[PDB]
Amino acid sequence: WTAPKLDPNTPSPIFGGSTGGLLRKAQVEEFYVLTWEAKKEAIFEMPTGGAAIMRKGPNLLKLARKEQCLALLNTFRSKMKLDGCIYRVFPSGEVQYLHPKDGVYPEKVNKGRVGANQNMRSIGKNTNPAKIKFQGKLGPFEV
Amino acid sequence: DLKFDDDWKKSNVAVHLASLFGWVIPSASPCPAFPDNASLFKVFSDRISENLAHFPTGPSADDPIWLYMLTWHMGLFACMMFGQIGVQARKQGYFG
Amino acid sequence: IKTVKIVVDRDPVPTSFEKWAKPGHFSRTLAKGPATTTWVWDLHADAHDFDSHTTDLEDISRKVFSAHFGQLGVIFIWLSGMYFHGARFSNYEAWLSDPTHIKPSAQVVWPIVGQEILNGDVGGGFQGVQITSGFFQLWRGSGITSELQLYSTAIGALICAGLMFFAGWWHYHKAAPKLEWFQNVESMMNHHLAGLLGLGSLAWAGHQIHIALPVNTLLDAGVDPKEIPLPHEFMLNRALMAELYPSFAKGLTPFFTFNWTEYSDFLTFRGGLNPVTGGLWLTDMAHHHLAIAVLFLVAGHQYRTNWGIGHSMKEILEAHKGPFTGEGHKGLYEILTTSWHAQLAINLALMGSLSIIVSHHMYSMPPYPYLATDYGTQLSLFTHHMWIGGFCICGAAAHAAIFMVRDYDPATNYNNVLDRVLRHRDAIISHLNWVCIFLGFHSFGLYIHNDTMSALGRPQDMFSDTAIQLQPIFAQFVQHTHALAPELTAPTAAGSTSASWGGDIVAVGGKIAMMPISLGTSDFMVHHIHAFTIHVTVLILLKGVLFARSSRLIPDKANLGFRFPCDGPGRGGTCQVSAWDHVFLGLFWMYNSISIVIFHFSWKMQSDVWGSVTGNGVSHITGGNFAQSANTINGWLRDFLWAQSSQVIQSYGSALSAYGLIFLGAHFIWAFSLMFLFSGRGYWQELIESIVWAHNKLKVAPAIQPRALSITQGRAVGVAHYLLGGIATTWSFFLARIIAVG
Amino acid sequence: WSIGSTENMIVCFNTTAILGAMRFGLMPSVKKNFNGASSHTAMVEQANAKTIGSRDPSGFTAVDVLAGGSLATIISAGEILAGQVPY
Amino acid sequence: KYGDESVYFDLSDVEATTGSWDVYGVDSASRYPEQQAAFFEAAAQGLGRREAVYSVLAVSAGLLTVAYGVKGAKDAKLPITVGPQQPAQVGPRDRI
Amino acid sequence: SHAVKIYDTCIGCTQCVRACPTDVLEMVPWDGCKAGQIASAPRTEDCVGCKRCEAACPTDFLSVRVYLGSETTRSMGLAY
Amino acid sequence: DKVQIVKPINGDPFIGMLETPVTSSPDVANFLSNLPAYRTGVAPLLRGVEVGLAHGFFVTGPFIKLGPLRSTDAAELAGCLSGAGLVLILTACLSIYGATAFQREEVVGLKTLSGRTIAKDPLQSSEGWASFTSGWLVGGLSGVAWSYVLTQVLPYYS
Ligand code: CLA
Ligand code: CLA
Ligand code: CLA
Ligand code: CLA
Ligand code: CLA
Ligand SMILES: CC1=C(/C=C/C(C)=C/C=C/C(C)=C/C=C/C=C(C)/C=C/C=C(C)/C=C/C2=C(C)CCCC2(C)C)C(C)(C)CCC1
Ligand SMILES: CC1=C(C/C=C(\C)CCC[C@H](C)CCC[C@H](C)CCCC(C)C)C(=O)c2ccccc2C1=O
Ligand code: SF4
Ligand code: SF4
Repeated sequence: WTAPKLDPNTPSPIFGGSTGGLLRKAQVEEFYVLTWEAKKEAIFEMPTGGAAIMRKGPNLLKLARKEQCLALLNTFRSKMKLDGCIYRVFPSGEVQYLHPKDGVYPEKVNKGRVGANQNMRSIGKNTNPAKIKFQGKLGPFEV
Repeated sequence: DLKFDDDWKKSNVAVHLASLFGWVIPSASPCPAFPDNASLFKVFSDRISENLAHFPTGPSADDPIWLYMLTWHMGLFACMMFGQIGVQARKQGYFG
Repeated sequence: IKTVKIVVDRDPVPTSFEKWAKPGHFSRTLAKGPATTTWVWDLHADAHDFDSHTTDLEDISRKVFSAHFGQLGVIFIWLSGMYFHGARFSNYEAWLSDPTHIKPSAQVVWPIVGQEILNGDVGGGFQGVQITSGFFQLWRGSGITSELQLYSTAIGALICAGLMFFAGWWHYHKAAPKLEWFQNVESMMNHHLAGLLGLGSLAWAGHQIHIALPVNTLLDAGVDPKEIPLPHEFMLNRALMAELYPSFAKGLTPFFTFNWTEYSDFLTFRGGLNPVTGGLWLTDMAHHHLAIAVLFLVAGHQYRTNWGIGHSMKEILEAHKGPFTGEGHKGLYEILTTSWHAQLAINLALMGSLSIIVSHHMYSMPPYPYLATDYGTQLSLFTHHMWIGGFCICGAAAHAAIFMVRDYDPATNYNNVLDRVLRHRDAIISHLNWVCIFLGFHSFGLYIHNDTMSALGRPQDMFSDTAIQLQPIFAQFVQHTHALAPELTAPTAAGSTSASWGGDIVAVGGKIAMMPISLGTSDFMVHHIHAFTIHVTVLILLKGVLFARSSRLIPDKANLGFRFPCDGPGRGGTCQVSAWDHVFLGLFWMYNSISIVIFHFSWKMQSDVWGSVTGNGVSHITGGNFAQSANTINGWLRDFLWAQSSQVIQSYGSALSAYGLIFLGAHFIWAFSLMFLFSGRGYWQELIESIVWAHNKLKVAPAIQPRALSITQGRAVGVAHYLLGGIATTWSFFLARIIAVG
Repeated sequence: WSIGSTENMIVCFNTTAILGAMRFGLMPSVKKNFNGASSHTAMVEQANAKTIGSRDPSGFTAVDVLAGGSLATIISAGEILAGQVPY
Repeated sequence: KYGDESVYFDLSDVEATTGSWDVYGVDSASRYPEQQAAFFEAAAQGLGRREAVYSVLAVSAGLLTVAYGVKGAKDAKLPITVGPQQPAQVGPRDRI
Repeated sequence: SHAVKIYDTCIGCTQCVRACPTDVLEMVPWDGCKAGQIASAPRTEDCVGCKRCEAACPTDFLSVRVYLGSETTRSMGLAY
Repeated sequence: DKVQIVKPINGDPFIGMLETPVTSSPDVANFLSNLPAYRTGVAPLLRGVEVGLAHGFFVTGPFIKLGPLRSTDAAELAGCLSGAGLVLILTACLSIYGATAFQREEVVGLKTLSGRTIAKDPLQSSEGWASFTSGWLVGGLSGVAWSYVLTQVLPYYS
């Protein structure tokens, strides 16, 4: 995984339209793009609602939330055993490689990942909130 | 394509005339249920004339114009809707 | 084009008690054993969840069929009980001679703890619990004149229940049909129209003509039930039957020569009510059932089964498509031939609507002798069938959601009529929600504005009939057209379908069998309330069904299941997202709506229909206060709840003391439901932890670990007790009120 | 009612006409109807009911006879009972 | 390109990708008569500023409430402004 | 956004990671457990707070914990 | 040949909208596009003028015919003063909306369904909404006064 995969203009799945697609948030704030390689043409379920047909080869799909993209990708991986990546696209026009964020699915341990938000202690060894009183602390968990 | 078709109505003058007159004529035919073998259109027009003499005063709640209006307009609109459906379906491949 | 035939696997499962000895055999997680007390509730919750037990649809279909056999055996037991009680524990023979003054009663209590007071003075030299099921009126309309006939049919019903159980055992353990047997829907419709409804209606028309019609004619003439000739003496002796109705002297010759006009004396189209009994003309009901039989017999030859004539329902579904609906109804045949839950949703919806229509049509057109005059049974039947209808509709929504989560396949529904609904569910739900808000605002302000104006001393600014006329002009128009139907649009009818439309109030023995019902502004307001409450219940249920698989909040909701508590406190909080929870709230609103429908019915009938004519106009039960008081919430609180509660709260020391005790108890159960509803599992689990500590202190710790109810189960218990308490409160109130006032 | 009466002649004419119609492919029958057809003007032979058992050279069946007789009796009832209604 | 077959993503055409479409808006510069426009420009000459509107509405609130409490309520013949003009009634326990 | 913390009782069963619907959690090499891997929460900004990780964590008491904090658009799970 | 009417918004099936005979019909589109709110090239003040006139004209009627003084001879004057008061309240609502709503950049542009890039509506700005509010106030008060005039003038009014 030398570099993240770039985002081309690949064909989108066949869909008749729905009212569950992108709202104004895509225009003002952000929206997410899911791209996957399909082994064969098949009918999948849109996370917004309705049924769509994915095209053989690469597909591109823009969705409102990362959760929708990841739910659909997890469906593709667990049922159809496909591979896919997610991008975040801002209104300024800069995309952002999101899934898996390493080139390796997070459930598989991969070298080079650095532990973030790890407390090297058990849950009961957290101090009491009275000891961190009047301190800029989120809670006992962040000390 | 996936663009909306501005001719969704497919408004056909022949459909409009066929539906309107092919309900009016059967509804203007003799009906032995009505008095003097009068037609539904006949009694409806009679009630319209009687109530149009008193133009501002609306028809009384008990006046037969309401039942005639409903039972005529249903058949009319049925002819309009089914005529459009049948014409546009025959034009398309729904039948042959 | 598969041939319709009988297919069976011989001896598919042995008959043995080994599974009875082992609870939870049907599952895999429940089969291993109880680790925690949640296991009991899980066992009972999935006892009848056949889809979650076995993957194959054949075994599920067999289980459903034999379970239906068991239910029908249970229903036959219940009927056998009712007929047996009407024979050895009732005053049906006394009530036959004086139906207007003797209260029907078919339950007598044992004199143990002072409960003998519940054996009320129902008349006929008899004491017992007055019944409101209308069974006495049904038996009189069926021509039963002796307790031996009731006993005979009770024993028949018990035999039939045994046969129903034996049929279920046979069709699960001996002759279970294959899956291709159950999927013959064409044949099903052909038989269930021509043979279930068609031949059933024909059989009942024959009974009515040959047994009920002569016996009830003699009863109408004043003949003593103990002097009436027996039914076989009418069915077989044609001279005896022809003496009452001279057309029987012509035999079946007019029938088979299409000279059916000669049968006009016993096959009539009179319309209205029998002035002596206050029920529908039995000649009218016989002619009705005959025509219904013929119509269903003809309609049961629609579908092709084994000979080329007929319809294929797949083809007639798929051929119905259009420019707005894509592929149309394509794929629905697969939905409804490979999913029991889809069929169950449709059938429950239609059953519930039907029970509602049944209640409406029976109060308005009393089909039984001395039914309308007995106000208590009429109110009870209306309220009962309303509640059954609302429950069945809620279940229809639930099973629609269950199908949508479990048995819905996007591959077989690509651009059909269902997938497009799923593709604009946002528009549907937003418009329905808008409608719901609109309806509520307008209707409630119609009541709240009136409350405010009355309290401010401004009756001229109220929405009453006097001040602002919100007249239901359309309903009044329909009433007018129906009262004038026997003259122009139903010329052969000798009278209107019901006396509720207008004219010629029907009175039997002083009390009014049926009275034309008026519709003023209060009727407008309450009907728009009804529509509001219906539309909100539909909003909840349809939102649950449409958002059963996904939403903008939770996209991966289909794999969470039909019945899950939440997805977590994230996304701001994802409580009650499952379609099951929508049925929970849906059930709640259903209850709320029915509570208003039956209140409107009770008040309107007591005020404007029910009463007693004394030669000086009508003396209604409540004096016609509905039209001027039912436009305010205060009016319902005072003139309906507070005023009519005097019977139930002052029922102590009389036979209605049981109704008073149930009134209090149902109040308690409703408040007790509020515990389960307003609380959450975490608190109760911690309280259980403290109690478990107390038990462990004394070495009383159970092997099955105590657990708080699951969140879904907590909601289930809350809604169940809420519905029980609310409905039983209304039941005790209605029955005590209407029995005491009479 | 008698042989040659109006009602007898109506029903006999109805059953003769209906049976002839579905014997010669003028009405939908067991072996030829609109099941799996194309348009309103053309019926098609039904392979499922093809050769279902007959000794009539056009393949007319007993179920064809029963269906035509039932429909003819239905129509004869409708026509005869017109004019018998009281009004 | 956004216009390609089955392509609805374009970092150059961000507006079409995100759906920010003017559905019914029209950019025609003039629709009203010019002098009518001038009159209504002059009628709202000082009010085009938001804080001027704030001052207008504060003053209007004060004047309307003062006039209502002084003259408006009485002019409308409100029952509250009209006196009770009836004999009084005594509560139970002879408590006036 | 919310706060997700991983504690050293983690056995590296990956169930928290597989349960996450927003890809907040990932497995990293670690010598502390037998399996040789601990979870981590780099993309904490995407945590909606659904607590599926806590539901899927077998260790008693939980090795992954989600503490609801400041609510953003992503945390609120809004498509608008 | 098997025409489908309902289509996705502008042919994109991944946006939360569908084009139907209620949304994209030519008559509906022409009616809505000709309404003052959708005349983005026109000055916001004059669009607010027409808006205020139409709205203040009709809104008076409910107060005339259903207000507390509907029975009295002063029914019309009461209803028109109620309408003017409501116009003032709506002017306050408009002023506060204009102060608060347009605080963000909104970097994304706007295009027509044909794909023509067009400038943003001047109405959709703080000062533009202020001018629109002023036009609303003038139009609403003129419309309320006109409703009063017509109730006092129109021959078949009752
Ligand atoms: C003339 C034919 C006929 C008749 C009367 C019925 C009647 C009935 N069927 Mg249907 N059924 C038929 C043909 C028929 N079926 C065919 C051909 C098939 C195969 C395609 C099915 C498949 C089918 C299924 C899958 C189910 C039913 C069910 C039912 C029952 C519904 C409950 C109800 O309405 O209670 C009406 C109650 C009565 C009329 C009381 C008497 C009850 C007995 C059982 C009626 C006898 C009917 C039987 C066909 C004749 C005896 C045959 C037997 C000796 C072999 C009802 C009894 C459901 C049910 O409840 O299962 C038990 C159900 O799940 N049926
Ligand atoms: C299902 C409903 C039903 C039933 C069962 C009956 C039954 C009857 N009707 Mg009624 N009827 C009905 C509906 C019904 N009706 C309706 C809807 C109408 C309105 C049009 C009428 C109008 C009507 C009139 C006007 C008359 C009747 C009459 C009769 C009787 C004459 C039967 C007869 O000889 O015909 C022929 C029947 C048969 C040929 C069948 C008998 C076959 C047996 C059972 C075969 C058994 C053989 C067995 C294999 C071996 C034998 C030995 C074994 C026992 C050991 C009979 C009791 C007549 C009568 O006397 O009434 C008082 C009469 O005049 N009906
Ligand atoms: C034809 C009718 C019909 C049929 C065949 C079914 C069948 C089924 N339903 Mg449906 N349902 C129905 C009607 C029906 N239901 C109605 C009317 C409603 C609205 C209330 C529902 C609401 C509903 C929900 C919400 C759910 C089901 C579920 C199920 C399944 C499991 C049921 C089970 O094992 O629970 C066994 C039965 C119980 C645990 C109920 C116990 C009794 C309750 C508390 C009520 C007792 C009230 C009583 C009359 C009052 C007196 C009590 C007294 C002793 C004090 C099964 C497929 C469940 C499922 O998973 O579907 C797949 C599910 O979640 N149904
Ligand atoms: C009396 C109690 C009450 C009230 C007023 C409401 C009101 C509402 N519920 Mg709730 N609900 C309740 C109890 C209640 N519910 C209970 C106990 C349950 C069981 C859990 C539910 C379950 C529930 C669900 C599951 C749903 C609702 C829905 C609704 C809405 C239906 C639309 C409607 O009524 O029109 C509008 C609102 C009213 C008419 C409410 C009364 C307001 C009056 C008329 C005052 C009007 C304005 C007034 C003058 C105030 C302005 C001045 C003020 C600032 C001083 C509404 C917000 C549905 C919804 O939101 O979709 C539409 C829905 O889906 N509710
Ligand atoms: C929604 C229910 C409802 C309704 C219908 C009414 C109706 C009314 N109230 Mg009551 N009121 C209600 C709720 C309601 N009230 C509630 C909940 C309270 C709180 C306790 C009050 C308290 C109250 C008081 C204290 C008083 C009234 C008064 C009045 C009257 C005048 C109100 C007024 O000036 O409206 C002004 C109305 C409007 C500005 C607009 C109304 C809406 C329009 C017509 C909608 C049209 C939309 C249209 C169809 C869309 C077309 C689109 C198309 C162009 C494309 C009127 C009869 C007054 C009175 O005495 O009169 C009898 C009075 O003094 N009301
Ligand atoms: C030519 C020929 C011949 C002859 C033939 C014939 C002549 C036949 C006939 C046939 C027939 C002739 C048949 C019939 C049938 C019938 C039927 C099948 C009937 C039915 C009925 C029904 C079903 C009814 C119903 C009803 C009733 C009961 C009442 C009510 C109404 C109604 C109507 C609905 C021969 C063989 C020699 C040889 C060859 C050639
Ligand atoms: C009261 C309550 C509980 C606590 C209820 C406990 C766990 C169970 C109810 C008690 C039953 C009766 C225990 C079963 C008793 C055994 C069957 C023992 C035999 C009975 C002898 C005493 C005769 C919840 O767990 C709960 C959960 C979610 C929302 C609301 C609530 C809630 O309101
Ligand atoms: S956190 Fe719980 S689940 Fe995630 S890895 Fe460590 S142990 Fe397995
Ligand atoms: S809370 Fe929901 S999102 Fe945040 S980590 Fe646990 S699972 Fe992933």
